[PDB]
Amino acid sequence: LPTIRKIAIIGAGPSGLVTAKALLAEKAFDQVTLFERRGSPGGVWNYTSTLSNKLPVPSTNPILTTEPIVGPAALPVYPSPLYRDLQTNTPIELMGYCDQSFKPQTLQFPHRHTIQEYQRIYAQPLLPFIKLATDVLDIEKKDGSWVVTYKGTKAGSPISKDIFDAVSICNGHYEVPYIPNIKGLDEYAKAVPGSVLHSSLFREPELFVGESVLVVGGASSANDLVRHLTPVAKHPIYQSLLGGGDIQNESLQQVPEITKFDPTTREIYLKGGKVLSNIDRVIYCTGYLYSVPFPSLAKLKSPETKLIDDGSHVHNVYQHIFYIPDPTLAFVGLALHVVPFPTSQAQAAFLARVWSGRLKLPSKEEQLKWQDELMFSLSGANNMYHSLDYPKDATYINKLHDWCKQATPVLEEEFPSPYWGEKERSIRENMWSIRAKFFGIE
Amino acid sequence: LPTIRKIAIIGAGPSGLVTAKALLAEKAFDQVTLFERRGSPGGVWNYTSTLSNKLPVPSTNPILTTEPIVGPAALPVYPSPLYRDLQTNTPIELMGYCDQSFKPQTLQFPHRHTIQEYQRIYAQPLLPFIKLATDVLDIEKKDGSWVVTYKGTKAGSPISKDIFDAVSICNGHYEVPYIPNIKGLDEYAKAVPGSVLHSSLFREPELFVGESVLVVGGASSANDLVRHLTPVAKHPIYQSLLGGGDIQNESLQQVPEITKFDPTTREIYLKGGKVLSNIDRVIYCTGYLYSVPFPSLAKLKSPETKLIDDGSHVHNVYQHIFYIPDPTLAFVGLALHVVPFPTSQAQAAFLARVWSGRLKLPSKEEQLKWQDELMFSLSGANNMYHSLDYPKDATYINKLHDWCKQATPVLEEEFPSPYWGEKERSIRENMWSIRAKFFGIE
Ligand SMILES: Cc1cc2nc3c(=O)[nH]c(=O)nc-3n(C[C@H](O)[C@H](O)[C@H](O)COP(=O)(O)OP(=O)(O)OC[C@H]3O[C@@H](n4cnc5c(N)ncnc54)[C@H](O)[C@@H]3O)c2cc1C
Ligand SMILES: Cc1cc2nc3c(=O)[nH]c(=O)nc-3n(C[C@H](O)[C@H](O)[C@H](O)COP(=O)(O)OP(=O)(O)OC[C@H]3O[C@@H](n4cnc5c(N)ncnc54)[C@H](O)[C@@H]3O)c2cc1C
Repeated sequence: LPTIRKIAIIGAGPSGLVTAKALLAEKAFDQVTLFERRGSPGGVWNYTSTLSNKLPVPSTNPILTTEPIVGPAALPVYPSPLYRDLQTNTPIELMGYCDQSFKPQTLQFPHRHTIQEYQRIYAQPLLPFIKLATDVLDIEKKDGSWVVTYKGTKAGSPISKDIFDAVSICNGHYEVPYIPNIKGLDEYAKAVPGSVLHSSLFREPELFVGESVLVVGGASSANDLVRHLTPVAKHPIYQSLLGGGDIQNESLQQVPEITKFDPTTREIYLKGGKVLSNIDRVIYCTGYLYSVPFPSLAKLKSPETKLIDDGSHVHNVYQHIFYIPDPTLAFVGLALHVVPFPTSQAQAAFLARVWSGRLKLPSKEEQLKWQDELMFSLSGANNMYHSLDYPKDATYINKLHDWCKQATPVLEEEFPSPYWGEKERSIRENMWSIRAKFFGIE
Repeated sequence: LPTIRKIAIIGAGPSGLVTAKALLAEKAFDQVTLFERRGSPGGVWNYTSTLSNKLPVPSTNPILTTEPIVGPAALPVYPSPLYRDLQTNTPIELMGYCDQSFKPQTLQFPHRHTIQEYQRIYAQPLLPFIKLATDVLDIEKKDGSWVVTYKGTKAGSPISKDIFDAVSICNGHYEVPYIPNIKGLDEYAKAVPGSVLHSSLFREPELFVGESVLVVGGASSANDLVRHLTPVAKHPIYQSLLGGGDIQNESLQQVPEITKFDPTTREIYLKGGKVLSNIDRVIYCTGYLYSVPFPSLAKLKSPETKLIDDGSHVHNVYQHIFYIPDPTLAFVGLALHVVPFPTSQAQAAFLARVWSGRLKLPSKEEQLKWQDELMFSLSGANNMYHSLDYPKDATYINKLHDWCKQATPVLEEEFPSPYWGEKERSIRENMWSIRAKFFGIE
């Protein structure tokens, strides 16, 4: 319904917040409303000593409903995966929006305190636009608009409904855990309640002192955990790498992928015949699954209409933003292997100018071609669908920056579009080396 | 045992941490060990979405054992009373240690994020000196030293014991809630599980939207809550002031003290015959009780030996620091109505020079006189025992600063002693006005 006036935003985290600012800066919408289940904005940057009550083991269903921790004396809490001693893996010269910088004397890879404070400051002017402690239950096109059903968080809230011209989903993709279904893991897990964990549960390393641990995974998250646990867990720390690894020291023993979990002997069978025993904790650092837990959108199975299948990615989203069949439904924040704030802002700026009619999306056929060419380059590896590892992210954010400049008419105040010059791209290229040196590792 | 070499510190919060630095700066002790039940230092500045599991209602026993939240997947969590949107009520020009300042561009009354980050930085060099996730169970003089019994926090830790020459208690006094035993409060509370709260449980104001609330108390904490709840709770907000109050608007109705709680009609009887009904939440902002939960010290009841009686204060502590009968037992952080970090540091510097023999405490008789004169000035109001409201705190911190200068010999590196000049004292005198104007209130 082209002339958009009432927009709904699902999520008040970094993505939803920059989406609101970009949208409001268009001066063309009469209503920009944000919905957030948490009592406060900032998404995951809301550190919680509280852990999830029940970790699905295994977890392969991207529809899984996030169950908050409730009590009679508190507001429902939605645990965040951030741990206590966490520090960014993204430099201050790159992370964060281009129109709000970090106070001087900030560490290059600061503690989450700094980023949580960052979000707080960024979100403040938007509090009157957000409906806090409110869970969006479903989203569907009814008649000529989108009907978003939502129940206020808090025991006894009544289910409510409101129509919108457009809807922007910024619900994040690090909530529903991904733990591959191995042989005998379910049983092994239920046998000893805290024996199997997922990165989303980690908080304080002191829990693992003296314990013999097995970290499964080889991505950044798993390597971080191996380092964090090195000074407390019993030596050596075991790590399961799909293809195995080269590190076999006294403190780190990389081993190949897992074959089976023997519940009766509690032995862990690794490919190649190697067997592990007396493992106090097994920690799955195998990431998450994308999720669109809204019945009206989840039922869509059709190749041309579906959004979610296995949770490896969100399908049918041109440029990772607009739902091809109906571009009044868009997503911001889907990007993988990027610098979240700048990339989400890049998408927001573009999204804003497209929904206010100051920019035109190419034909539906060409959008589908973009998708076709992308799928082909993935070679069956759909979980790389949204991945924009450098230089893809740089090219991408600069591509959106140049499409925005073409917006018309030119507003007196133009919501900024980030752009990565030669100096920025360089830092992004050696980002992990800059990080490694900063923390003295690798 | 004068020549002190091995010192134990109970608590790794602001008080315990500055105590460690001061102690280690004396270069006279062979062992300075800190004990902390939490997995990390910083005391209350460890924000926790987690609330206490069972709020005693009423609460009048200062011996009450703090029960952490346990689970099989996490380290035991000791909930802190800090709420989500909290900002200091102490200016950056005054709070914080004199040898570590706030980064530039910090708000004068910053968010807890800033202070939590502050503590993190301050505590880092002390991590190797702290025994984390370890609860001290008891403290007693055995033979010629102090035997501190402690059990590692974490299911299945074995009870351990270690002897020390001196022990410094910095366990804080904002844990054990104080809720006066009124007529029919226990029953009224147990009838509807979340009907009665204490400030230590507050976290997110959105919980109280639409609810009719009664804040009981008139101190700073209660006024803060009244303001925080004004934009969400049903109007008006009720506040119970011991002597009643002058504000009776549409949003705030101050009423006199509570007489009885009628459990069958759930009506709240206020002195003067006024009666309240349909009160969804009653929130006690009546502070805390001091606590010395160590059997060997709690059993002491004697006028000349006792430490705790009703929890209104810690008795027999000269200058609020040294246990008169045995000055090898000291307390830091007991001060009330002060600026915590500077005041605790002031005491630490003094404590350090007294335990290393570079300063001499006056006779036992004179110490007891100091106490006698203090008790007399309190006029039965023992809960004002440690209160050093300006200008007492200024005079006090400057008094300790001048006694420290007299230490001998002069060390190459002297642990700083804070001093409040004319400029500092002025800010401390109008502290609440400076705060009121900063937040635009009063
Ligand atoms: C362990 C960890 C470490 C990280 N470290 C970094 C780092 O160093 N640097 C970096 O750049 N990024 C880091 N990230 C990435 C992080 O995702 C981003 O910084 C940031 O979270 C971007 O968030 P967003 O708004 O897209 O999503 P964030 O209930 O995920 O999320 C969304 C918000 O929408 C809400 N929401 C979702 N669905 C609903 C619904 N149906 N109803 C109501 N509310 C809903 C959520 O509860 C939340 O408040 C890390 C993340 C993790 C988990
Ligand atoms: C709601 C609130 C707001 C505040 N706002 C401010 C403010 O704006 N400015 C300000 O200056 N102050 C403020 N304060 C005051 C605050 O007390 C101080 O900033 C700071 O906490 C000083 O702490 P400490 O080390 O003396 O105690 P903090 O388990 O209290 O405490 C002690 C530490 O010792 C540990 N411990 C105690 N007993 C044991 C044991 N037996 N075994 C093991 N560990 C033990 C504790 O668990 C903790 O980690 C506020 C406090 C509250 C509760």
